[PDB]
Amino acid sequence: VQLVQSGGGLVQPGGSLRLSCAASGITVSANYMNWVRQAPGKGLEWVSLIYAGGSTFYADSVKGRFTISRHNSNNTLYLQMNSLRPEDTAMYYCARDLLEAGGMDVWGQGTAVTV
Amino acid sequence: ELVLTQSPGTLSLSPGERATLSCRASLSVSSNFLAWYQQKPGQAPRLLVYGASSRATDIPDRISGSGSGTDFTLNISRLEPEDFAVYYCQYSDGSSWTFGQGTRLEI
Amino acid sequence: CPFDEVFNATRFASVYAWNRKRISNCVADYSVLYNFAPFFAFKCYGVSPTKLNDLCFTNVYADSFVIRGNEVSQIAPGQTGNIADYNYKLPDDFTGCVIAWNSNKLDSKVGGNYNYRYRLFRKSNLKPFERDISTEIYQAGNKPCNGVAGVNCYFPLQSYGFRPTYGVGHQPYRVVVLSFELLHAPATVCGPK
Repeated sequence: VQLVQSGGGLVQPGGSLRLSCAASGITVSANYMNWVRQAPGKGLEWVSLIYAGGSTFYADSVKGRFTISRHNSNNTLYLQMNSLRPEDTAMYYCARDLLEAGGMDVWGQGTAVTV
Repeated sequence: ELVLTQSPGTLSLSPGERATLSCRASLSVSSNFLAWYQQKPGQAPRLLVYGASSRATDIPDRISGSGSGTDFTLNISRLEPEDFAVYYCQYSDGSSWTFGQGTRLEI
Repeated sequence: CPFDEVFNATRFASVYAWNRKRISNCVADYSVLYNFAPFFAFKCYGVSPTKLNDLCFTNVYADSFVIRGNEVSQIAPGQTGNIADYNYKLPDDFTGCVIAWNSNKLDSKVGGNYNYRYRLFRKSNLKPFERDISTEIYQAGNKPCNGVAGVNCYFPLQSYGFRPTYGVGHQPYRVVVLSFELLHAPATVCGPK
């Protein structure tokens, strides 16, 4: 229905930036949520995905160095970075991509990595 | 395990004209797991079709979603100045979830 | 214990509401188990397949599905996926032998098949070896889905679709999962000789 997000910034390389995605009218505790990346001047690709149950999925390029957690008190979505590399400078969207739909996407923040 | 090639990479449509956009999987995949959706420059992507045979909400249903076998074609009947944006097609099997490369649309 | 009804049958259940037949207290014969054409997979996760003919077991259970080709690898004991986590989960301490079929001319009509279904939506994971018959509507949001689908509602059962010319994957693999659980009360044979 309506999902917002915030929590970006500029991060030194190898430092971890905590990413967030709140929601409104959508319970993230049981849904098909996934993240997508827009590197500048490039197309989209996977980031990660969390099932309604406690099963996650990762792209093989970004396997590891990642986590996805959904809080139960607040209906938000969280992913925490780890050991960041400077090819991850991109724009991150949290999504409600069902397998029989595309859901509602998000304004998204800009995560940049520079020295 | 797949690549999703979209041809052509650019298309020079004139306003008020029909548009045909097709993205072909590497294998003879099923139709019940691929979706096309818009992307405005700098904004959030918007859903267009699901399963390549239906429409989505808040859409005038003037976009034709078809495709059988390997060549999955999107047919656009009428177009407006607000609808010039790039198009991505996503395949989501459940074990392989490869993406596509967008096609820029302009006059 | 013929093992001739889970195999060579004209009826095969979907991933949800999967069939399950007990093979209790009869004369087993695993030498006939091999010759039903080269299987796509005959992985034996517990006992050795060559020693399984003459070893001592207990009550066994023979499951029966149809399963899409690219998701037959989610029958290993701990995997994540729609088939692995929502419809048919296997225990981590498995002792069975999953066997595929690679059927493409017997479970796929020319115009497609819609009586072969699988559940896509569930609000929680599945305990291993659990039948999951259900019809009622899923609710993905802050709105009750009383008796009608609708935005923020989906019918939690999707048809597979099995048309010819779909490839090695995307084709209905009949899957039998012969579990060999031991209950310390042996009834089947322990080596025909």
